Amino acid sequence: AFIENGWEGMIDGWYGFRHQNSEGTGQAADLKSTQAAIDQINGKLNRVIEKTNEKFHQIEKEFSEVEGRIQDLEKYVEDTKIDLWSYNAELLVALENQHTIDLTDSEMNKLFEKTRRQLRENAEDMGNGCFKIYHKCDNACIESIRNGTYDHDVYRDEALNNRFQ
Amino acid sequence: AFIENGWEGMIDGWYGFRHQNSEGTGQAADLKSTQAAIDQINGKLNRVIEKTNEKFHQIEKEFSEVEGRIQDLEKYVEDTKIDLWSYNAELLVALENQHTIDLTDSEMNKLFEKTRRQLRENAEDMGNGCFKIYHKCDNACIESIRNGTYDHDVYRDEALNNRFQ
Amino acid sequence: AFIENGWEGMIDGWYGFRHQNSEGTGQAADLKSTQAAIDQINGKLNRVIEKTNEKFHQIEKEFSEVEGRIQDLEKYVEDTKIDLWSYNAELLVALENQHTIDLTDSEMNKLFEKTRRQLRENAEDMGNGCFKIYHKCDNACIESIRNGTYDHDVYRDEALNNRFQ
Amino acid sequence: EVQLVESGGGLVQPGGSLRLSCAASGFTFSTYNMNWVRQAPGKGLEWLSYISTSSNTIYYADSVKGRFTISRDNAKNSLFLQMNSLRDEDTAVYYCARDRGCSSTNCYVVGYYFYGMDVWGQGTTVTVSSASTKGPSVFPLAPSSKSTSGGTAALGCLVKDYFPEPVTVSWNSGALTSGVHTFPAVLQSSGLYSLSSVVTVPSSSLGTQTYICNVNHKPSNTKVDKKVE
Amino acid sequence: PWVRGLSSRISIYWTIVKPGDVLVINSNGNLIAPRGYFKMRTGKSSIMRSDAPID
Repeated sequence: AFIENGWEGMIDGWYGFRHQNSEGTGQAADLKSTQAAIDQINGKLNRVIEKTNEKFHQIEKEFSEVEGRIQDLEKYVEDTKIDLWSYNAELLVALENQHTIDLTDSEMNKLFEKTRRQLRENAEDMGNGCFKIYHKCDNACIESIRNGTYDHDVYRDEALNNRFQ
Repeated sequence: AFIENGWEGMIDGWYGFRHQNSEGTGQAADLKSTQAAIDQINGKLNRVIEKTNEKFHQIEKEFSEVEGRIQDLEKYVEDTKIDLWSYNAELLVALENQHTIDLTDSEMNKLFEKTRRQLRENAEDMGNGCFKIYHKCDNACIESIRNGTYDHDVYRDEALNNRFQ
Repeated sequence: AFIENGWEGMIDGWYGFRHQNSEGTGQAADLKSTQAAIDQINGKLNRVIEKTNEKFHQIEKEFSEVEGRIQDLEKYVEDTKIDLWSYNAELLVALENQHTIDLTDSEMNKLFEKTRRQLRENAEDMGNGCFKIYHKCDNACIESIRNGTYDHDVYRDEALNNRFQ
Repeated sequence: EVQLVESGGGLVQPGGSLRLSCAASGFTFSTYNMNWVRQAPGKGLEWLSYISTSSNTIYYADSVKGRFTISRDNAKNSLFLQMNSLRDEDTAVYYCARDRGCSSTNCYVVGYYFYGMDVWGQGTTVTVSSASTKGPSVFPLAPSSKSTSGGTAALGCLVKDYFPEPVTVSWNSGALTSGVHTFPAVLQSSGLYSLSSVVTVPSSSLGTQTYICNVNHKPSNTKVDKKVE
Repeated sequence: PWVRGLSSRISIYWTIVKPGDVLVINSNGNLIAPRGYFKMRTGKSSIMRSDAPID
């Protein structure tokens, strides 16, 4: 949110591309940037939701008979460590959701950098997350930038005659 | 800090632009990027300074008569949760001030991206946060990029004759 | 990790440049971006490892004679603040290591922005962290961009005749 | 627990058609990706195809060339590996594997095949040959004294021109097991397998101990016993 | 007070004996003698009040 809208029809990955040429249209998920993002997402899960439990003998936290100072001492520590774990839950999970939007923005920025390092003199941005290719780009040309095997010196003489002209 | 200096005379917003053309000079606050930044700034305030209080019955924290082990338990209990709240104060507010500088850098980066997605073949950067417009830009042209209604294909044939020439 | 590989022979700084021209090759550490990064790195150390200790009278944490409820209260009290300090250790140091990779990425992004604000019409990127200079750049030209004293209007007419041609 | 059970194997002629299966249990089949990796005899592993949970991203190997078809069904939690235009080179043992998905211990968000396949099944034997079921032909071997100072003599039996593999070959119905070496079957010019089995015995028990090489074949019910003397 | 028909009660107090110690119990009245002891094992066990059935 400068992406105007995503893609609802692409259900085979978190990221991808939408090609459009003379051979038709379609959507294809990027196998490089999607897998590189789940390793950062699932790495945040298994260090929080897995192997973070404590197995030990606790004490009585709820009492029916009011004794006095002995129950008033343990009630103040129990209400603190519940609120301290609740404050840490509002500190971790709210920052983990904040970092995940920054992670998807950084994975989009790395995808814009991987596409930007191959389309300097060959294409330009449009403003809605799309690149305006100034040369002929077939389905093999789309998969070259998707797999990271695109060549800049091959399509240099073709797109420069239509970029500034 | 690559902005060399800000603007002290602009007191009607956190961000803005400083135009300079044949019709005079002046400063004008951007209504888009400033309001989008306060929603991130004030969202950090109301979840910390508001509705974060606890209303419950506490215990005695200061004693004049030294009893012994019963007072020594609650003294180590109270001094820990004060230091735990002080450590969380040095963890939250120091990171909230750290993220705010990163937020104003990201809001400047989004402002540089919104200006960069409309001034590719029309202007270039200067190095001090200013853009060198290679075409005629009146006061209506300044408000077009400020409100996000600037057109790239209109001023394309005018600025390209003076950018690389 | 889009830098393909670093420099093992450069042991006089965290960052730097590797020049290659007709006068030979070599490595030289940048005095500007390295010192600006240690102020952010060492500033993270002295507020954590220095002046963060507490000098006060604690209570007995290990017992040989099992008394009962008086020892069962302080056992659940001590095991909580040990686990709370251990959870904060997994919250601080894991985020400090996460921010340091983002700090070195931001210091590389500021180094790419400082080099990018002087090599717009003079050079282009290559894709592995290197810039392709389209003009004659001697050892004085390397030190001009290293110290930030590089001029864009001087080498503008020389590199533009070989960039798009 | 997580376990993959394969089915659809058997004996077929070169040029037929089959449909393998990959029964999954213990996990959600609609969230993990599947593939098709075989193991050729005498060669290494070879990846053939790959499918996703959305059934839109289907890849094939260079040796497939559209001759195979891979499908799946979330209602039955199994695969549909269609085998068309087979030859003698495709005679191997097929396996189905589950992708890992992530680089952590437990992948709560399943990704792709970029971090190996930690789940493998038992597999089924698919033999592609035009030869029918034929009983084995047992040929004895006459021993002789070779080692003068040691005093040892080797003897065995030759199992040739049988189909299909394998044949459990023992000595004296399992009584003689010490020193018995079992050789793997090799392909002949006619396409039928052939192996052998020997047993290290001293030369003093040649004319006294009776060595009966027992040959038993399961699908043909052929039991030919030849005395080795 | 009248609890289960009777109007008398008994206070319960425990004594943990270490290995190497000798337990000496001397009294002149109202003494209840133990018939055994328990092993103080070290584990991760605890107690929990609940009303849910066991499946």
